[PDB]
Amino acid sequence: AQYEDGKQYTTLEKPVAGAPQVLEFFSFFCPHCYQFEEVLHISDNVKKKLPEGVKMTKYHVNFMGGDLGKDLTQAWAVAMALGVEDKVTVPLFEGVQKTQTIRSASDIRDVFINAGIKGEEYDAAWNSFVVKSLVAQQEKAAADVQLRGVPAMFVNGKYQLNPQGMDTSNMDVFVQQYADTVKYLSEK
Repeated sequence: AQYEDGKQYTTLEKPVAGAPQVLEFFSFFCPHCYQFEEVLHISDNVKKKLPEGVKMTKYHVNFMGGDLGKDLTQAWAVAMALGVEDKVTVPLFEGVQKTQTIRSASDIRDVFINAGIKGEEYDAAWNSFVVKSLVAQQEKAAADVQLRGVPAMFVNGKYQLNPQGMDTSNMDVFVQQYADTVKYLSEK
């Protein structure tokens, strides 16, 4: 077939029931994740080819970057709670991987302040139980699928994208293959 298990995707031998339709995991410490956001814009190109009524979820993981890794997962929960993902994603990536200006929870916080989230609003969210459950959700979702590497995308809790098995001579062609694969898996 043109789309083969083991080639553009793999199948979870333990499917996850009730999983989000399209579920992406990343880390601000993850070098390919940086590429996926800044250069390839994977999330955006997938969403452009996804059907109607299919929701997109993106979660941070703890297993890279020790204590700061966990701070970032909590910060990502704040971003989701306040709906400011699109305002903080790039500066967080660049602060961790490019400029090396993110070394502490306070430095993460600076990114939100500079993006225009008010200090009181960030701190309140940071300490909120709404954010605590959002952190729990991120951890559970990763735990549900044995996650030990990022970037990772899962479709309907059944299929895991396998970018290794796609052409990468051309960045644009790679992205369309990835996106077209998500859409194929989505219509499975």
